[PDB]
Amino acid sequence: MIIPVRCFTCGKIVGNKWEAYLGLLQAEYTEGDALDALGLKRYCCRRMLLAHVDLIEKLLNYAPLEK
Amino acid sequence: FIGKIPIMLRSTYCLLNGLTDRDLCELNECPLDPGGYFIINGSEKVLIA
Amino acid sequence: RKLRRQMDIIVSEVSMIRDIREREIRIYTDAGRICRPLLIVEKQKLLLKKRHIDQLKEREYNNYSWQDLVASGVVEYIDTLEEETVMLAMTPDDLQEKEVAYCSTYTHCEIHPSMILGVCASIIPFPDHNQSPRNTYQSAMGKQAMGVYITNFHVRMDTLAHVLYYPQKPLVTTRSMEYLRFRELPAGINSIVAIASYTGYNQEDSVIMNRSAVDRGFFRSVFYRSYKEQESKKGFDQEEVFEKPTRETCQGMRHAIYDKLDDDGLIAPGVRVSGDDVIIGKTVTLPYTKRDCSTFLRTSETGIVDQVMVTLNQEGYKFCKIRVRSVRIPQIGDKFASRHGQKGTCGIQYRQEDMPFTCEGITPDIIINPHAIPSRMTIGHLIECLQGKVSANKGEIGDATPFNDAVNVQKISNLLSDYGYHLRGNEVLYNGFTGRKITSQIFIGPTYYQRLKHMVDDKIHSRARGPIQILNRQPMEGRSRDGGLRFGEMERDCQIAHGAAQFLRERLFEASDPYQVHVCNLCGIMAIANTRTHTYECRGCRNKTQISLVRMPYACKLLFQELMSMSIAPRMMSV
Amino acid sequence: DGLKYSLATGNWGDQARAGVSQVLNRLTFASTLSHLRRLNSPIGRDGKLAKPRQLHNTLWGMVCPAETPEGHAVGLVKNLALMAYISVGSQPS
Amino acid sequence: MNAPPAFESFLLFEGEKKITINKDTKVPNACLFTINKEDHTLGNIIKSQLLKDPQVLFAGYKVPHPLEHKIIIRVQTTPDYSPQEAFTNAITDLISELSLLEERFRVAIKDKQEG
Amino acid sequence: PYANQPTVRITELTDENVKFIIENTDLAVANSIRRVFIAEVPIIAIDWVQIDANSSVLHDEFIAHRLGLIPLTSDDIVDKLQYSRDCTCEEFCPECSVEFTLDVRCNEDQTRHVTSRDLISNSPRVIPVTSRQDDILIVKLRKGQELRLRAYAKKGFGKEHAKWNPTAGVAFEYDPDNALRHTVYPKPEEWPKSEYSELDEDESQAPYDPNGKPERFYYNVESCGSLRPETIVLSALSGLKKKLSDLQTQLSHEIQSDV
Amino acid sequence: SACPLRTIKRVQFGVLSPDELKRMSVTEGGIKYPETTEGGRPKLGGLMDPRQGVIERTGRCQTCAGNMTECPGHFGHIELAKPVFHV
Amino acid sequence: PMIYICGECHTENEIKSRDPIRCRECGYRIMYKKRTKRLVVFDAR
Amino acid sequence: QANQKRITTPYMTKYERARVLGTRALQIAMCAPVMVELEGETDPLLIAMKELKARKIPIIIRRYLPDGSYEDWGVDELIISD
Amino acid sequence: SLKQRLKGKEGRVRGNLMGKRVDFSARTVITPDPNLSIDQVGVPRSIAANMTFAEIVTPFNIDRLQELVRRGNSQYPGAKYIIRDNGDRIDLRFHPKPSDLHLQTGYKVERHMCDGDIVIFNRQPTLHKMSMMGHRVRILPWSTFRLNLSVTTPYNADFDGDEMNLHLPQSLETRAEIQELAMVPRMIVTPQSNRPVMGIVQDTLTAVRKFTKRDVFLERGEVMNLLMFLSTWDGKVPQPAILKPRPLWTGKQIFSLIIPGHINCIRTHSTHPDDEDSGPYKHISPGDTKVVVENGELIMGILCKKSLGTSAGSLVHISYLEMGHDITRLFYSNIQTVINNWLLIEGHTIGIGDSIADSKTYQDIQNTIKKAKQDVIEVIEKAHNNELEPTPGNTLRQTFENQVNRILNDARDKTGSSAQKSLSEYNNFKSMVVSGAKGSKINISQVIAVVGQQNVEGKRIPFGFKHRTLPHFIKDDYGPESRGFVENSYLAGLTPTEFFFHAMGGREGLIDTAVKTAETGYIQRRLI
Amino acid sequence: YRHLALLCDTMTCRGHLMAITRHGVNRQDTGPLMKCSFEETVDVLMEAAAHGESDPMKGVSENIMLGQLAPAGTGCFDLLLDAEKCKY
RNA sequence: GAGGCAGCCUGGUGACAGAGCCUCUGUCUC
Ligand SMILES: [Mg+2]
Ligand SMILES: [Zn+2]
Ligand SMILES: [Zn+2]
Ligand SMILES: [Zn+2]
Ligand SMILES: [Zn+2]
Repeated sequence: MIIPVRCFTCGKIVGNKWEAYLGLLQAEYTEGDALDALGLKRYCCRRMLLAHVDLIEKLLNYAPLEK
Repeated sequence: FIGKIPIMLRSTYCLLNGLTDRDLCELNECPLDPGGYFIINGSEKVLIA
Repeated sequence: RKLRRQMDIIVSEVSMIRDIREREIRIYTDAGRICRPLLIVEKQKLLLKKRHIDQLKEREYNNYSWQDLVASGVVEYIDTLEEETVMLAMTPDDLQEKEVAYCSTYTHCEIHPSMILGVCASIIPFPDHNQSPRNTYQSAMGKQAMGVYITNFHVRMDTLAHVLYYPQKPLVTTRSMEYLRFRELPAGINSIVAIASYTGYNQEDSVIMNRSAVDRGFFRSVFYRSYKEQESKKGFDQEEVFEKPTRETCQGMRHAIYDKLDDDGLIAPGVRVSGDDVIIGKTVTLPYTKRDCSTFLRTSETGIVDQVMVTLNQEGYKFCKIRVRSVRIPQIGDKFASRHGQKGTCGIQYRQEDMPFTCEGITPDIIINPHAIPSRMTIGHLIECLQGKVSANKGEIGDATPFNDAVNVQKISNLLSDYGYHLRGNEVLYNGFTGRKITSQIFIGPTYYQRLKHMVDDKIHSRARGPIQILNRQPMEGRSRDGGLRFGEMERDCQIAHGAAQFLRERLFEASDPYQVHVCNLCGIMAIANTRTHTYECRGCRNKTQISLVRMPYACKLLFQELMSMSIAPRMMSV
Repeated sequence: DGLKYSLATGNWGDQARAGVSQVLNRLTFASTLSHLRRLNSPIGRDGKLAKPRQLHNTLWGMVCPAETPEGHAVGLVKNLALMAYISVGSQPS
Repeated sequence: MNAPPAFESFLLFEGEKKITINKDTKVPNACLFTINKEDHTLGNIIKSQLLKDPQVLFAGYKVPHPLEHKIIIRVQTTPDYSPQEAFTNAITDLISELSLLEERFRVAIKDKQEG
Repeated sequence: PYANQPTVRITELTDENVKFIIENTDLAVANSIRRVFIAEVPIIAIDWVQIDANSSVLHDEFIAHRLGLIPLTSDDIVDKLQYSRDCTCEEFCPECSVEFTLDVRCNEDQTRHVTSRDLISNSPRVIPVTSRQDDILIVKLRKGQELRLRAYAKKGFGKEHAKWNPTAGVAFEYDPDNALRHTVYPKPEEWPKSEYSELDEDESQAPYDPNGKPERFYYNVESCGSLRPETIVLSALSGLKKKLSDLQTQLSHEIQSDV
Repeated sequence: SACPLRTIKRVQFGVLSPDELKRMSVTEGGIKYPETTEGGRPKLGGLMDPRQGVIERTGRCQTCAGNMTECPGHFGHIELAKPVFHV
Repeated sequence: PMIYICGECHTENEIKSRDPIRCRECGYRIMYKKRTKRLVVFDAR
Repeated sequence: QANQKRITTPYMTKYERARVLGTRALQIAMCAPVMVELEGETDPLLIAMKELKARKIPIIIRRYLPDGSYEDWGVDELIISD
Repeated sequence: SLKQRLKGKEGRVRGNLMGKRVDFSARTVITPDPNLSIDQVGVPRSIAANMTFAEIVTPFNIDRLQELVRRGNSQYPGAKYIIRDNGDRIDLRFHPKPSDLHLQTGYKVERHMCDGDIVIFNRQPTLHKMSMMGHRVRILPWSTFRLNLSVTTPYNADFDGDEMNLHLPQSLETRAEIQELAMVPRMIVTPQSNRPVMGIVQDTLTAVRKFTKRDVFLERGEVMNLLMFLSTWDGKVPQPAILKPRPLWTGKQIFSLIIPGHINCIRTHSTHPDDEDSGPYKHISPGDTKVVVENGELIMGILCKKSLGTSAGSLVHISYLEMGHDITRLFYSNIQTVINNWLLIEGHTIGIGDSIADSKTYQDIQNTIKKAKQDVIEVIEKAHNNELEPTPGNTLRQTFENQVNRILNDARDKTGSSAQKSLSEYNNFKSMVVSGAKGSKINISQVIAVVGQQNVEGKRIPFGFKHRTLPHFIKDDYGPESRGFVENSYLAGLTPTEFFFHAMGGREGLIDTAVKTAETGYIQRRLI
Repeated sequence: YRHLALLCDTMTCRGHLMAITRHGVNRQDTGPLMKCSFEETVDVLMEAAAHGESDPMKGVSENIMLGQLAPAGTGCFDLLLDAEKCKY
């Protein structure tokens, strides 16, 4: 659904890097440079953003029960 | 009137046919759900070839 | 052939077969033939030219599509017995001029050889590097992996659904996984897997998991249980109603809790429910003044009511569904899989302190035994951990499509070297308990794992004089009924060979269906016995004075009465 | 009710061959996609003849070689190759 | 359902002794220490510190099972030196090392902040 | 027969990490030190949640799970809070908990990101690390969706739950050129040299030292933010000293009963 | 119970004599009615005869204090108007 | 009475014992049970 | 048969050992007298094994021959393998 | 009908008399625990609280049973019922008044299953009497059953989600049978073949082989770690094999403390060469490939499956014969707990490094295949020229097919032995093939060298198309590529045709598994 | 070999090829209760009824069905209280 | 689309769905 707060392996916060990561990709960075610019050095953290799927962008198409 | 035929979802006779992704989300349908099955008494049913 | 390629008179789905030795030409317009598209080859050249790819690139806004490729006469549908008559190149490499000529008269070309695989076999990386039984085991295990199953899962009141908190797309992906929409709806997580013999809890096919990853939500999921219920009017003067029951009106009232119900006789969502809590109060009028039909939350669960919805069914009676959710934090005994038939239960969980760590401080998420690899020869599992370590460092998702001559384990090793890792993926680990280096350098990499539908708290069961069947008076059947386990024929066969005759009469009698009958001494048929009058009789003999008591299984008394109903006289003689 | 009953039960006749019309599997999206592409041979599961269960050469490119169930169903229940198309028929006129 | 509460890894229940001392009858001047609610963190440093004492003939630790949180430490010493004294000494030596290491880290901090 | 006398160098120091070297200590002590960095340094993290409304696409314990993982600034008051086991009050009080609040409704026509910036606290000492560096996304709300909840943070350590582990990583290394042969390379020429390697390009290992033991331990303690990275290390040394002096007291009481 | 406990040392098979069926049966006039119930309660000589066993989960039977569990059930008979082959 | 929310127009309407379920203002036939008001406490774990 | 011309072996079989201990344990639980000086034991099945190894269990084993005859052997008369 | 109630399976006799559902039984998934004795089982604390044993009240135990009554069913240590002399049972689940907590001699208290209760433990299909053995209960956290890994060998169990049935005996008289007849230690040796049914296996066996090399030297602190796990140890540290310049013990020297009593045994290690017993060094074995145990002490030789496996006359067989069950229980338990704790120092792994060979070896493999394929072309040229003549009693086609099968069986085994000779002594496939813990020399050949010929019903892949194997080949092509010779390793990866032919061969194994699993109880029933 | 032998003995001790088929068993001298547990449960008992056959209750399946100690292993002997040795 | 037995029977457990007024079907697990 939504980006994990922590990297599962080591406890590094990545829940504040997802919107920045997409912004860096909008700036035509590679995923490599974008992960570097965010300070994701360990591959255990790089796999958190590189492999996340933001399905919450699909759950928010459906209108809520209460308007 | 002679009877009812159960209709295969997203077939050309379905109400979901030809809708775009924006429309299906209004119906609370999934745009990625493939259809190709029937609903009988609320159960989804597949005709295995 | 010309007319079918032009689509003029002959629909492209018509198949046409000359059988040159038989001097038969056959044509089939019949339905239900299976066929597949193949590229046409003429004079040792593909008819597909570079211009077709350019037009197909513009498909985002240009009208050109697959239809125009078929209509151009560039691809052909060919069926299972026109294939008897074609020569297929496997790739346009086969068309090249070669020093030794195998065939010079190809007629068609395979599009991509990997399109022989199906759905669940195309989520497998490097399947050309696996023993084929293991590709089959995944194609069955893939269907059991949790993920997100459909996007509109919040409105659906499906009786069972499992949705994973944090599914990821694989770091290592077959190109066909695009068309499966596995990126959009993934069913697994990339996990740091150490192939190491650690404390031994990953022996056989068990697996060790990082407890600190599990605390951070690794493979955490929620389980949705949906209960339907239906009101009715029956005949002229019986009704069911949803209502709050009460012990001054309803016969069947339990000592359990009804105060979670509202005045409509339903719970409301957000309430915390446990086994034997009433989730719907339902009553039926009794000719006490009502019987109780209330539904109970299915035992051994604990959860919270996620949704309650109320409607009219096909007949216009009040009709209701309740959905309950509970979260399933993975335990030992939960079953996991690797996309390569490496199924296995979690054997123990070690906190981040105790897991073996690299110089960088990386612990693994999962440790699997190396003994799972040599006999099974899942070499595709090893190459994924290598390609995934290159991909997580390069910041890429790695092309694991089968039959891809452009990729090699040597080439992946070279690329891994450039990031400052040993080219074969080994890494020096340190023991978490003592800090000493481990003498072997463990193979570590990121590998896509799956959590399967099978969980121990679904399966844990015990029996101790629970409910009893009506006819046999033996224990009920199955976990859902609090049923007893079947001590079968082969079990008694062993207890005979063990000579455990007293256990065998315990387990197979006094711990199942103990009973007593009185029996006439003069004929072996059951006597009437008024235990509280102290009087006994054999109608049949007028014996009133010499009658035995006989312990026997209830299913054995039942047999003898069921034999007597066929007029057989199984006379039990005590003497 | 005649069309509805066999779709509701799977019994393909007037109350027959069972096991048409399974419930659509909704465990995971790959399950659903596989279920809608499954094929079944009606041969009885109790016989021990292997020949109908073997992977024939003509399944190449038509039916998935890797995917088949465990147990007594082995090799009879099958699944389509991703580009396999089943004809729908025309009149020969 | 059967999950052990996580605080039960380090909180004693009412009437658990933190330590228990039993003489090992197999061999002389040997003793067995049972440490409740501790793990490899506290076992391995006390073993290592005991192994430095030249009057300690045997020191070792195990956790009997990973799912229940206790250590057993076995200590054997020369005669005229009890394993109770060897164990109490090893603790005071570790307290001295850790306070001395702490003071030197505080200094190195200031030297790195203010320079 | 007595204590080692260890020495320290600090080679890097930031808000994010420390690199330091300890020399002349046991591998056993060097390891138990990195163990305490992970799991027995206490911090404050959210442990109790009551949700008063939730209309988002995440269920109530999905949001409460994420609240637990948000790193709270702990540096100053963790030493002053009791553990909730110790305080004599019924339920909570300011002696043992920090009260949090979060009310958000999406009335605007476009997706409101709910974040750690929206968590609001009874005191200034305790704010989310990203406010003390973009904020951690709690949930995304659609128009008309809502989330309001009350929470409490409590003192604990990473043995209880990984939310109380203060470190984003702990490097640990010794003998960076393999002089002790505590690992054995089947082809030593194929291994990248450590950061701390002291070899030329062509020599692949230090020659064997039969006399040696582990003597020089290289650390890199990275904080998640709840503690400054050097105050993690000082809390570990003070805590591990406290653990041993708890033993020594209870051991002395038992000797005064064996005897 | 008053009776002596015994093991079963032999089983003798055979056929029930039709006179022994008459002697054994508690349905002293045979079954006569297809119906189960009189005025809702069970019909004697019908297919729920209260001498033929305990009917209800807390009831009794007319022939012995049957306690539902303790009563083995008792045999009845239908007198066939004409002999018929046993298949 | 209870208050249920229409599945089609998201409005509340009050509804009551033996009253058929239909939605005023749009005629739709599926209702949702609102959400509870008593407190439930979560560990943030 | 008398205590003479016994043809069965003097060893107590594992099956006899199993049932003798099971029976005597049940007797001790039913507050039978104990034929040995117990030493802090309280489990009747451990007391039974102590009485067996002492040869003190007051039981006679009746061994049926397939001709229908039988031999009586006191438990003290039988050799124990274990 | 009445007959249909009786007809057979699920009918009264077979379905409810020759086998039936039973009270006091439990089922759950099994998981490993190397910290258990072979005679122990780890039981979920919920299961132990749900299942009770009726214990008779006596002056020896009434003081204890009063407490378990006074705790009652909400505690785990407690009881579910009291049974009076009348058989009237007080249910303790719902708080009874003090009149109903009274206890007197001859009452039965349904106390909960405790540590040290005896249970039968079973896995279906129950193919032999070793598939039901007595275990002693240890209560553990979590919901799975735990069994020691040696005990997985009798049951044919593995931890990929298998489930097992616990049966709790309900009287002292049948408690004693299981103890005296059926306990795991009494089951170590099977009458089927007088072999032992339990061996050492998996990690412990690969570590046993590695631990017992001459190279394995242990320092004082490591030895004092391993000796902490010996339950049998006497407390005397042995004098080290090397005293100067540094005290070092050897793996053999600590294993000699695991071996019980004064066992005398001789074996060979799996790599022992043929010459070594005939030339010089009949003793003082160069490779340490000859095992000799004397007086309970391992003097020389590498231990492996030939020595601690389930075969006859193994070191663990002779332990049972010379020492009995009570001591051989401890032998299995000690081998695992010390040598699994040593593997915390060695570790073990397999990776991509172990499945790769030198560029020398790959050229030897490729040149072998290139000749073999050209030889098959020569045999075809003979057949097509009508120069081939039949073998006696055989068809010409049978002659041709045997000759082609000859050439390609040579190639598979020539490349396979080339690959195995190419393996460095560090290789981790070799470390399992040589210990015998898993895998085999053909697996190494397939992973490293050549997967080989794929067979359908014992023949080269059939012409399922008209005179050809697939649409890709021309007709009448009998060559190795055409008919299913997979000339690539799993590391090299299969070509598309090879991948399909390898699925055709793999399917036959899946069919035969289903057929043979469809029969497991059939013959055994008729025989019994 | 002592298991291979015991099968070959049992298959031949009655003087003919005792095939272990339904009628190959149902020509044994075994009682009606044991025969009904194999292959033809009711038909076996019809012929037992029509011919007035008897079962001596001396097989294992026989005593199992009636819930009595089987004539096997721990059951194949009997125990008597040594009321004289109870003196000591 | 296969046996075998005198129309029926095709090896042990297991867990869930669907259909019907407990019985039947299908899928799945070792
Ligand atoms: Mg298994
Ligand atoms: Zn990380
Ligand atoms: Zn009579
Ligand atoms: Zn009666
Ligand atoms: Zn509405």
